[PDB]
Amino acid sequence: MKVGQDKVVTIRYTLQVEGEVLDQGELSYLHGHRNLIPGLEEALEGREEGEAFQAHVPAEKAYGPHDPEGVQVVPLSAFPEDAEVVPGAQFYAQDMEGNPMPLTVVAVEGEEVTVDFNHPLAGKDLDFQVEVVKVREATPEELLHGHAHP
Amino acid sequence: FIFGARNKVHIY
Ligand SMILES: [Cl-]
Ligand SMILES: [Cl-]
Ligand code: NA
Repeated sequence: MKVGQDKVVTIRYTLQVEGEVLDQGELSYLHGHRNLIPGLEEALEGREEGEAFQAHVPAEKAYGPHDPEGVQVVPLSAFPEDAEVVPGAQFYAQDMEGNPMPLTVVAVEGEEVTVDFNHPLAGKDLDFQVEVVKVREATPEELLHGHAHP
Repeated sequence: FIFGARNKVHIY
């Protein structure tokens, strides 16, 4: 059976970004319901059960481009005093209205900290090695929920 | 944000 709309597909995968492995594992998903990033589902569309392949997914079809407006300067005094504020450090944050805005520290210059509110994979292309383990039809309940059962 | 980040973010 081929991967297509409304099929429940099991894959094994490895994810690399710029030659470094970030994740690997096995999962099942209902295809065609935005359950995985769009470029990965595009790469899976039409594959036969058993097929192994490579997929280079551009940033636009993964976590999106890097928005320059996500890079902002905040005061050092805003950070918790017991924290290490150094390049690469990640922190949970919110705006004044309580909207989540997690950040990564880019640089510290005196009492000014440059941070980045973009997702860490924004602007990055993703490289996948994938094996299609199994393809089957969805149950009516899976179709109703739009997700493969756990 | 343009000029407002320095006043408008709480960090936890
Ligand atoms: Cl995904
Ligand atoms: Cl800075
Ligand atoms: Na799914």
